[PDB]
Order: sequence, then structure tokens, then C-alpha cells
Amino acid sequence: GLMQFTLPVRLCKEIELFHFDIGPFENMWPGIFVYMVHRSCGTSCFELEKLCRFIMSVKKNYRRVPYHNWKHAVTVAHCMYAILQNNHTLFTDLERKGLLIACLCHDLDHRGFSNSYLQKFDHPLAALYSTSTMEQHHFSQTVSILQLEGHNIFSTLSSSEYEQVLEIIRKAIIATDLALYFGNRKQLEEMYQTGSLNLNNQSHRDRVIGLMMTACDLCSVTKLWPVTKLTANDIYAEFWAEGDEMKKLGIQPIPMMDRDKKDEVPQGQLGFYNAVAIPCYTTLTQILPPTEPLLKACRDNLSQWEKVIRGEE
Ligand SMILES: CNC(=O)c1cnn(C)c1C(=O)Nc1ccn2cc(-c3ccccc3)nc2n1
Ligand SMILES: [Cl-]
Ligand SMILES: [Mg+2]
Ligand SMILES: [Zn+2]
Repeated sequence: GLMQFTLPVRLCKEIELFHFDIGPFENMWPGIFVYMVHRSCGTSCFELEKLCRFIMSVKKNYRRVPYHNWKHAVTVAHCMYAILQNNHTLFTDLERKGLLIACLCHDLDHRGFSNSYLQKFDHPLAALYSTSTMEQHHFSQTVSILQLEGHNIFSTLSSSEYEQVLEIIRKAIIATDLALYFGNRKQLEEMYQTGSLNLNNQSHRDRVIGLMMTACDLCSVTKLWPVTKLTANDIYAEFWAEGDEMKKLGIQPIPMMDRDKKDEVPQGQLGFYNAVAIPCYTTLTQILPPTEPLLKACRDNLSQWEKVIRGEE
């Protein structure tokens, strides 16, 4: 009840900033996450005994992969926390509850491979879920952990508040399928331009929340250059292992996943910042003005990659 979590002074201050790094001490990440729920949603919204048990079961169900790991889960939750705290009044009691949990659970039991590799490998999950394969699994894994005895952090919501929040979490997690992002941003762009965008239209909220999810998920591109650069290594460690596995199936992988074409990474990041990151945080800043720091940090990192190409690093 009266058990507020407290961070050391530097974390207490820096955790409020979009570009915060949660640090290399694994055993503080749970406290950091509870700190963020308590400040974002209230000390009341979850029972601490149940939340703490949910967090540790979620941690156990992330794998020891180079990038799609427990640290990614908490990093993406922290980005959502920054967006929610900078857009205080635009989001309902339930949405804050559901989105921080969605972000923590959005990559549960990720094996380090894309939806494409599952389909070409012919993994069972690819027969169970024809599209958004890993994302339907991540949501499925979220529901399984909530149904463990003592793990229902939502127990004290009405039947209808309970169905609302599991619907928020499902849409939230599916939306991290980047193949869905391109169309979702195009529609938000069109609706903001023409003036039709209306946050009282539930189907318009859905789209906005989806872009928030893409923005939090991609937020490695919004950190200080040393963090961005060192995360890129982990991202490529998975891409290249997947390329390795493509070649074992007798398929030449795309260059992104071919460790022979490692030379061309700087140019590939340019592509990705230009085609995905910049449009994502631009459209997000238009809809939610106070998220501008994400756009500014992304532009700075674009500029840092331009300097790598030009031999200046
Ligand atoms: C920093 N975050 C990410 O990179 C990130 C995080 N989520 N997702 C999906 C990405 C991502 O798709 N990145 C891309 C996208 C296209 N690329 C093409 C190349 C490339 C080509 C030729 C030689 C070397 C590389 N590299 C790329 N990287
Ligand atoms: Cl506050
Ligand atoms: Mg994912
Ligand atoms: Zn993710």
C-alpha cells in the first residue's frame, strides 16, 4: 500500500527522459518497471505480490538471445512510460495499465528469428498463425502467464474492463508486426493531413496506439549514439544468425542478414532510418507533439550514421 519504489537520484531524474538506458544491472530492471507502473498508473492499479510474480514469470519466458531479450522488453516499456508521462491526459486509466504490460510482454518467447524464417523453415507456429506469427504467439504467451495461479494482475477489474484491457494488449502486441506499421502510418498520415483524425473514434485510437507501439519497439534508434551503436551489434547478431539459418535451408538471405555483406551496414541503417524510423517518429510527433524528443534523437543518430559512411568514424 505505502510501499513506493525509489531509484537512486540519477535514475530518478534520467528515467523521465526518452533516451534513458536501463543499465547493465539485470536485477534492477523489475524495480525500474514497478517504479514506472506506480508513477504512470498509481500505487493501487496492481497488487504488488501479483505484479512482482507476473514480472518474474515474464522474465523467465524471454530467451537468452542477443536482442529480443528481457532487456529489450523493459527498454520498450520504458519508452512507452516516457510517451504516457508526456501525454498525461490523452490516455485512460486502463490504457496506461495495458500498454506498459503490452510492452513488457510484446516479444515473449522470441527465438531470435523473423516471421519470414518461420515460414521458410515451416515452423509449427507458421501453420497455427499465417500472419503476425511471432506476434500472435507473444500475445498467446501473455494470456498463459496471466492464467497462472497468483499471476492475474487484472483480477480486480470488472468483466468488461477486463475484456477491454486484454483487447488493448492484443492490438498493441499485434501492431509490433512491422509489416503492419507501413499501412498504419500511411492511414494516420492521411487522417492528420485531411483533418479527419479523431481520438474519440476508438478505431483511430487503435491506430495511434499501434504507432506508439512501433515507436517504443524501434526506440534503440532514439538513444544517445554510444547506446544506439552498441545495440546495433546485438540487432545484427540476430540478423546474421538468421542469415546463417537461411543458407542452411539453401536460400541466399537478403543482404541485411548476410554477415559477408557486413561492410554495407552503415548504408543499411541509412535506408532503415529513412524508410522506417524517421517517418515513424515524424507521424508520431504530428499526432502527439510532446514525443518530439524521439524524432530529434532519431535525426541525430541518422546524422551519426552519415558520419560513419563518410569515413569520419
Ligand atoms: C537499429 N534498428 C534496426 O536496424 C531495426 C530494428 N527493428 N528492425 C526491423 C530493424 C531493421 O529492419 N533494420 C534494418 C532494415 C533494413 N536494413 C538493410 C540493411 C543492410 C543492407 C545491406 C548490408 C547491411 C545492412 N540493414 C538493415 N537494417
Ligand atoms: Cl506523474
Ligand atoms: Mg517482435
Ligand atoms: Zn520488440
